Amino acid sequence: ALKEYQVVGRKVPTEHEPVPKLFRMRLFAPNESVAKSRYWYFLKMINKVKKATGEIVAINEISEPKPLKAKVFGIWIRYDSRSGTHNMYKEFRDTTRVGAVEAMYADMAARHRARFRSIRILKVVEVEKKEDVRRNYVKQLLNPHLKFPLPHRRTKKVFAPHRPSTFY
Amino acid sequence: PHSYGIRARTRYTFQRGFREHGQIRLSTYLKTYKVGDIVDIKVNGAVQKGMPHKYYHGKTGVVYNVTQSSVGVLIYKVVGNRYMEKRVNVRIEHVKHSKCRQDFLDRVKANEAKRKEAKAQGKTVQLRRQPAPPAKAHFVSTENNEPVTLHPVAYDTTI
Amino acid sequence: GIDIERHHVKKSQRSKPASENVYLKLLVKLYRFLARRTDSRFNKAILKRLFQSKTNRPPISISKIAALTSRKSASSQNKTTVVVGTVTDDERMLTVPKLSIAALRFTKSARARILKAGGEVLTLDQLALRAPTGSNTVLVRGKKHAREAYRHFGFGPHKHKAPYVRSEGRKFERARGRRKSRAFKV
Amino acid sequence: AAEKKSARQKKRELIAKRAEAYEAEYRAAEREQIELARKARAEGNYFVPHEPKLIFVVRIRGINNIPPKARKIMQLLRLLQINNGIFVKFNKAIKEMLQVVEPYVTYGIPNHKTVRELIYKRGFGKVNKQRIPLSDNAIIEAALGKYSILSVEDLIHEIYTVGPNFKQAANFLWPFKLSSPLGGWRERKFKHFIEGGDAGKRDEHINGLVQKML
Amino acid sequence: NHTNHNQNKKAHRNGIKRPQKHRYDSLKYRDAKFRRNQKFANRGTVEAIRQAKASA
RNA sequence: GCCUCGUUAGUACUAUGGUUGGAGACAACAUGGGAAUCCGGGGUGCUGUAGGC
RNA sequence: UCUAGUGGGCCAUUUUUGGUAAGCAGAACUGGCGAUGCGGGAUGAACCGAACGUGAGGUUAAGGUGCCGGAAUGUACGCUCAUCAGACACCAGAAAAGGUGUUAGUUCGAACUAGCCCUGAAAAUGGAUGGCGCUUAAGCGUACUACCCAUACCUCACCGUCUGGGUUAAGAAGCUCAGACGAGUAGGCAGGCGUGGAGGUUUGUGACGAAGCCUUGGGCGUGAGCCUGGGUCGAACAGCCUCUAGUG
RNA sequence: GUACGUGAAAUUGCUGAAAGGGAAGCAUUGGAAAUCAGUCUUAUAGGUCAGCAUCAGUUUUCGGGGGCGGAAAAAGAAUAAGGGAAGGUGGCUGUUUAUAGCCCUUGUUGUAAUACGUCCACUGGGGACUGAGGACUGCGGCUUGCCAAGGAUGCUGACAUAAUGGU
Repeated sequence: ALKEYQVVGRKVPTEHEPVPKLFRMRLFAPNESVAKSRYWYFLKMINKVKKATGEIVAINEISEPKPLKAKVFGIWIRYDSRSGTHNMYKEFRDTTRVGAVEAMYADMAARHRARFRSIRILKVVEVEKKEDVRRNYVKQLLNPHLKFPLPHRRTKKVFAPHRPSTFY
Repeated sequence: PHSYGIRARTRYTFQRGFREHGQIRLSTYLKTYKVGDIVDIKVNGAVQKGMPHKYYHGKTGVVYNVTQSSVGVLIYKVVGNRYMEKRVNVRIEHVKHSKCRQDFLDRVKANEAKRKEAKAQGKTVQLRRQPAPPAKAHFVSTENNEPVTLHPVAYDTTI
Repeated sequence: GIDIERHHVKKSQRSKPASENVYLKLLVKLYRFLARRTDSRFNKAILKRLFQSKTNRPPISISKIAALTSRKSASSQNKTTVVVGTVTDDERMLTVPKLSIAALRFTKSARARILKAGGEVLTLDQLALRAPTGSNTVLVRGKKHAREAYRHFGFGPHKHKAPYVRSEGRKFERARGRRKSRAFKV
Repeated sequence: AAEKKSARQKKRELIAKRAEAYEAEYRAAEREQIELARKARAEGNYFVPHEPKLIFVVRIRGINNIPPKARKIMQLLRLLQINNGIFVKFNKAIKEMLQVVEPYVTYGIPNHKTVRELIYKRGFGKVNKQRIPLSDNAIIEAALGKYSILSVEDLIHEIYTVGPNFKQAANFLWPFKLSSPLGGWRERKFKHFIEGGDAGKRDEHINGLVQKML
Repeated sequence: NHTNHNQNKKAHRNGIKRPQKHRYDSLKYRDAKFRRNQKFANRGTVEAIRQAKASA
């Protein structure tokens, strides 16, 4: 349900800073309210600007330019754990940045038991060259002659009359 | 168990400020207090005469009596389920005027003034303070202020 | 549920007299109509004072009515005086002026003295015809706090109230707490 | 005989003209904001929309286990019951008052439909300390007539645009006794809205909530 | 023995009620020299008002 | 040495919240408040009345 | 203003003292229990949700939807194989260190860092994720819709209280309109029900059956209680206004 | 019938009825059996239970048309250009559209569409519960009468029954 949001904001004008700098972030959140909340969260930790003394100057939703093209996205994240000392880089093959990020969130939760609060996404980039891909499974999907059997066939009306064929 | 002396647990309240010990400033004795004046009680440890109780340190009240070297202050003290009027005779060394009442008096003077010119011009004047309004719509120019894109920083080991 | 401060806050009023006097019930009926069907704040007051109890309707006297009606600055001399209660006599006044008084009850001495002096005595229903809206009326009250109980109410340390003593005298609550020679004075 | 109806007919026409002006004001303001946003986008600058002055506050927690400070504040907001709504001005005093009761109320920016549907379906007036439904314009005549509020649509305009008489109009409006939301709340109702809960400020999503509770 | 848990709740049941504020306070608590002065000034002021009313 | 401004720092800490994480210790997050030393820049009295040169 | 009861408290959050520890002793703020049901936690005084007049309909909270059990043997992506796995806060308890377990990550084949599982791990009637059972889960992590239902919320009907507006044309102690609300121990107050005796009253009931008694009969009231049909019986008894008390 | 007025409850025997797999009793809801009354019978109007219609109040569930907004969606299609490499097609493991194509950039069709967000005092169905009040007053709409506008009526049938309801 995520949506990529470009949020631009700045601290309120003051006598010491008549022309405050504008900071912009591309961050993924279910809605605009959370997107602004995370945006102030990152600025509050870096540039010394609070939501009380700052303001959101622009909010925009970024849609995927080519959602009908299969791509590979490499994501750097700062995973937070029981020890909290972890940097992860992962690669996911998908057609949209939002889809790749959502797949990343599910993957981190499933494998390392990471929540939305623990994970923060450092950067999402598109890998265009096959040789740049370092993940074996992604390269296996990049095999020119990819082909595999259909897995998990599984196919109310209880009490079927004949034994299922569950095959080809 | 407790000891219930008058100056018990007043070690830090009645202590003189750091590098503020010694002779008391002389301007304290040259201020005139009249009945109805608002005063803040702040006990000075140097003058041990006319001291109020440690409850009245930091309390604000209205002067009801003026004496040769002291001032009668009316404080309302919470006693169970009611307010009790407490009349403390405190020497002027422990008393100072409340800047809030001054500021109110200057605001009253300004409000009466604004009313005078308003009636002279035949217009109505806005005299009541308003809480901070919500921010107005305004433009923000990006000329020579191009937004810089920020990304969260990776973890580093710096002790 | 609802967050309400107080529940079923009954008013401290009386909707009808505790008296069973049929004539008082008749006066209540008349003045309930007058208060309900007129904008006379006087009639509302008379209805309220008819509901009131005996201790809330203390006596008033001929002299006190004379004093309150013969003030210098006030020109309320000929106006009809209204009391919801009795009008006792004051024998200390040797000569009674001419007064027109309407009240619930008059003592025999007070009524005789008024009529002999040349005034008139009215009932509340009669004043409901002379001055139905209470125009040109001086509505007065007796000193409610003149009862013996108010000598004692609020008794305590340094309240200067009367104690409940079985006998006023020297051996009766005068020593410990009543003089500085015996410990302390309260 | 007919003088009263003649005056009443032109009174009704005046109400129509004022409501027509109010609708034009809403449309003009909405279009004006859109054009300003478009021109700022086209020229590369940023135009910030005005911060909401009107807020709609809905109580979400029951009447049990509440601290004394929050309990007093919701008493001052007249949110004495779960699923109760009020219109409120947004300023410095109010913002800090709502900050205290963040876990117990949810507030956001109401749009024109939210205000209008609330005042029509669930519009009740405080007439002689009684909760009288706004079934006729004469009821508002007798209560806010001296404030130049003559009709339900005038009352909506006062609430929506926050006119000089917002306090009297808001206090006249008995707090809205909304129903439970159709479709349910989120899974955990008593988190913050940012955390996937439903308390606290939810910006324009108070409209989606109000549509459910009506 | 001893606790303060319920006492604040018991205190606010009937509010923390303030004492009644009257226009004039007692000239007790005041300086005796000041108090007797104010008698004489008030006595003369009463006389002055009455004489002025009588002559006007 | 002292007095201010910035760095420290939205750091330390803290009010409210969760059927949050963790065996605990404790930690993160959501809505708010928000320091101190170190360090660096600037400064080394101002002023009232009465007079004298 | 007058007076009752109370003057044994206990639990939870956070802060904290004495203590090897404690379902330990002692405090501070707030909320609960005591005095309080109801939905959920299998069950439980204070946990979570929500506070309660009698009902109809709708919608929800906390919690849940394989069966017991109302509600998807739902959708998406993963992890896990356990020779006595795991299964939802409070909570019914576990550790350092480990693994030719496995899935991932970080850095120069190697060291690691992280999840799940296993080892560490060790009791006495037969036995407890609540039970059955469950393994591309009906386990664990995360997202997403649909659905289930509290006395909570919403509309409505009725009951009572309180509150406000009318009523000289209507046992005016009457009539009429409207809104809000409804937990309760100790305790308070109001209005009623029932018992014995007294004054008044009812052209009162009664040997053609009073009172009393029994009753798989009938009616009234929220209730205390009242009325009545049938049977049994044999000499007295009741309604209304008031008085009284050895009155339940 | 002196074991004597009335003759209660505990407890007991007989008869009839029903229930009973390691308690019983109790509350809610209905079945079954037993039992019973109101009601009607009458004076156009009225008894019991039903079905539909048109309304009103409350709510639920499917569908359609339209406006506005966003990068005035992103894409895409068709059609013109430039450039590019491949996980390399034809041509011979290697190359750059050929006997397959893809990607990047730009124009035209385009003021494209769809999705999403949002609003309509736009609209079409299906289901359920409810009918309080009782001459007239009002606010409205229509055109004086009418009306979905200050709370249900209309048209019918069955049974008049132990049917509904009570125990």
